[PDB]
Amino acid sequence: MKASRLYTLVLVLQPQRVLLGMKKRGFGAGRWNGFGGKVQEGETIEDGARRELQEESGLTVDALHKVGQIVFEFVGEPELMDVHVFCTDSIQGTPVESDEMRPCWFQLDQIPFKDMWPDDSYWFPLLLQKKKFHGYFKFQGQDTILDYTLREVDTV
Ligand SMILES: Nc1[nH]c(=O)nc2c1ncn2[C@H]1C[C@H](O)[C@@H](COP(=O)(O)O)O1
Ligand SMILES: [Mn+2]
Ligand SMILES: [Mn+2]
Ligand SMILES: [Mn+2]
Repeated sequence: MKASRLYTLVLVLQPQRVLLGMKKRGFGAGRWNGFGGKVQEGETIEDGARRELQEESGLTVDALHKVGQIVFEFVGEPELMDVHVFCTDSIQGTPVESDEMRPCWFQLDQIPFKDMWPDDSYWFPLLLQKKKFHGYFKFQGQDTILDYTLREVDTV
């Protein structure tokens, strides 16, 4: 049994495009990803997701909907990353570059999978189909999956 730390991941998914951020520094730098980060003490997971979306993309939203949960394990790290995944189609304002992220829209036939975390190739398609999911991925380093599980669920 391991301990796990809570993180959020937020996808702004519209009918024909999705907003991703190019991670400019830190964990997973150089990859397009959803917006998010560690949940802080006192806030709900959803509100932590809203906070990180605002900080990293400039977008304020009143609500997010939970679409999945993914646990990440890295060789040599005893702590698991428990990532709660949220979506919304409804945004106010324009995305703004932050120190952490450069936001960019992608058409839904141009999802940049080769420049995203490898796990996204497995669970992102479920997100696009408006399905809910639970996943687990064990990584050697940043590039290599050694074991994983992915399951569609009716309730996250
Ligand atoms: N394997 C992975 N696939 C993915 O799509 N996002 C990941 C990830 N591993 C971590 N993340 C996300 C979760 C958080 O939004 C963020 C890690 O927290 P910060 O580096 O503090 O933003 O990266
Ligand atoms: Mn952050
Ligand atoms: Mn943070
Ligand atoms: Mn972050």
